[PDB]
Amino acid sequence: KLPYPESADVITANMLKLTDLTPDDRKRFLLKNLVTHLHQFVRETSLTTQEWEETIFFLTATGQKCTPLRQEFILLSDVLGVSALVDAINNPPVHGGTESSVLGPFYTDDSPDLQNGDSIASEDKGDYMYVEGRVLSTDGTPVPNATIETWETDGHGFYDTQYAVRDKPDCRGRVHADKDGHFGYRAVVPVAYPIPGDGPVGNLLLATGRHNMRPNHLHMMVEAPGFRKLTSAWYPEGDEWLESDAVFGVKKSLVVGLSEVRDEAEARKRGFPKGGSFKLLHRDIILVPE
Amino acid sequence: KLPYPESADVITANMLKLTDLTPDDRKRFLLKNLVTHLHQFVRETSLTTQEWEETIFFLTATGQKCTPLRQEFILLSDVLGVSALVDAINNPPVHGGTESSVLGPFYTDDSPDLQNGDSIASEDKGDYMYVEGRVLSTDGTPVPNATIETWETDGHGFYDTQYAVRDKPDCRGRVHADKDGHFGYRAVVPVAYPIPGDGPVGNLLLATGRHNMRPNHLHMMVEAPGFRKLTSAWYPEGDEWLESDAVFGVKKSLVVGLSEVRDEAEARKRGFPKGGSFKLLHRDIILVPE
Ligand SMILES: CCCCCCCCCCCCCCCCCCCC(=O)O[C@H](COC(=O)CCCCCCCCCCCCCC)COP(=O)(O)OCCN
Ligand SMILES: CCCCCCCCCCCCCCCCCCCC(=O)O[C@H](COC(=O)CCCCCCCCCCCCCC)COP(=O)(O)OCCN
Ligand SMILES: [Fe+3]
Ligand SMILES: [Fe+3]
Repeated sequence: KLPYPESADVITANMLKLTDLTPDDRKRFLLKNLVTHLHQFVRETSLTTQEWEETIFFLTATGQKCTPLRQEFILLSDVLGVSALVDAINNPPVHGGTESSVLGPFYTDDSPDLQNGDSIASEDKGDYMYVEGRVLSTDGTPVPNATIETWETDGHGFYDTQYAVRDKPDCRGRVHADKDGHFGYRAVVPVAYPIPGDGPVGNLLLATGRHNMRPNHLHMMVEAPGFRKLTSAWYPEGDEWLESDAVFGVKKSLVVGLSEVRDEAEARKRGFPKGGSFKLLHRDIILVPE
Repeated sequence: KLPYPESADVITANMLKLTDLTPDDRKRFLLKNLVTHLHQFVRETSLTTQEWEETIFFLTATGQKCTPLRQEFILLSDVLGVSALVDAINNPPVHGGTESSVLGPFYTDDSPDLQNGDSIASEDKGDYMYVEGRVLSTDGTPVPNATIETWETDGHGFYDTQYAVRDKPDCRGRVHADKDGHFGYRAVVPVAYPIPGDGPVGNLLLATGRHNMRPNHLHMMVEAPGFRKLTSAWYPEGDEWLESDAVFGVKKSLVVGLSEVRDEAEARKRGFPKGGSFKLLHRDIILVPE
């Protein structure tokens, strides 16, 4: 069969020939493209032995930084624009549906199940925010059996997993919308968010002259039987980082207003225990039938 | 700063513009080439959300499989031909030295320091082999203060790094050559080597219809003051896998003969405890001046 891999040209030709053995058509195509690009990158850059070693070390450290609650490989994808590119290709603003946005590294399915009026945030975790809307079809009809996975930074600038003690989740939950599609829950106003700088991605951003900021945002991931899954986020207006999100997640249609309500009776009705005032985020979620 | 990342074209243009912030000129060039290739790969393949997820999972698992005894990221580089391509670019044969070959995943930082006539292998680790030669410059000058880091599979087809109990290293050592460049040590005859399939790389080889075999080989990593470090391997002739090395390491100039020697006096002189026959591998190492 194949000649000894004596030269760069032969190494590439041999590896490309071996792609033929991949049985699955799609995986074969992906592998052909991967080899082509990997080999071109190495040849075009004349990657040094030391640069290769450093790359091995970085990728290893990236994987080793990952836990069930912090995905450093997602974060790497995010800061290099891969995550946003995949999102744009896969979820084109195609029907009248709420637009898609990046997941990011801090999603977990270890979040509490909640009914409407419950809170995703413990007390003393930031300025009160109430989030509400209806889950609707593009035809305007209510969507039953919808669940909203939602998560955010606390008002102090940290996701729950970035603290040393996590005895329970915080500033996240799985909210079950009602039969008429209505959802409503307590939360806190999210703050401009500095991406964690204590792993390989932080080092990459420093070495490449990048800031590490995301604008304020609230993740919204919605599923319902009969509808396409939406992964998205709302971005409160007026944040100085909206036009320079480090992970390219902001879209104009996902920028939202917050309205302040200073009515102690209303705050208590909504379940806020320390009363006073809250900011209101009212926005429907529009899903596309499957 | 930049327009909202609303489309795939804008995402890529924004990321490429941000590469300009990288201060180091070489790192800037590498990042720009990396972004270009990553983005092109995603667009050319229309990579799906699920395929992205699966890739994140694979890369994470690969990093988490890595230890001081097993470099799964090196193995991944190896099976995709990247390692061999880097080897060829960085040690072009025109310089006149011994050719490079793949490091592989089983180099360790704990090999014993040894002197000429010592063994890298405990008893009952395979058939006896003696390795010898002289370290020379391309210009002919003998090289003082050279060390030969050498490692190989045991005669059952496993590196010490694969053992559940590894109280000491085995079938590896750092042999200090003499002032005149001469080295000599006892070893075992290397056997055809099956790459362990219990990590991500094994799954990748299965999914892509590949075998997991390397021909018999003895790693040789030679360092000396005033010379370029050589990372190479000798490949005994006659092995059925030489023509289909899974990691593209074999080069005709690195294929060696082994002499069968039945000479009891010589066997004892060379330090073989049981005497009897041994295979002799005699090959000089030619290093390139800095
Ligand atoms: C098939 C499509 C593409 C194929 C062709 C391209 C692939 C080649 C693979 C990468 C090869 C070299 C990468 C170029 C490095 C440029 C980085 C310049 C800045 C710099 O040196 O930063 C340091 C090293 O970072 C680094 O070494 C960062 C490495 C980044 C690799 C990212 C690979 C893509 C993965 C992203 C996720 C995508 C998954 C879904 C596709 C930061 O570190 P330090 O030196 O300060 O500290 C020590 C480690 N902690
Ligand atoms: C440095 C760049 C880092 C990111 C890569 C840039 C481009 C992104 C590529 C994404 C798409 C992958 C393209 C090929 C398709 C996969 C191969 C087909 C076979 C297949 O699906 O294999 C499964 C998944 O493998 C896989 O998912 C294999 C992914 C391999 C990508 C590695 C690229 C880096 C090469 C290493 C070089 C080191 C740095 C030096 C420059 C085997 O797995 P399974 O399905 O059994 O279960 C795995 C969980 N364990
Ligand atoms: Fe977030
Ligand atoms: Fe080996």
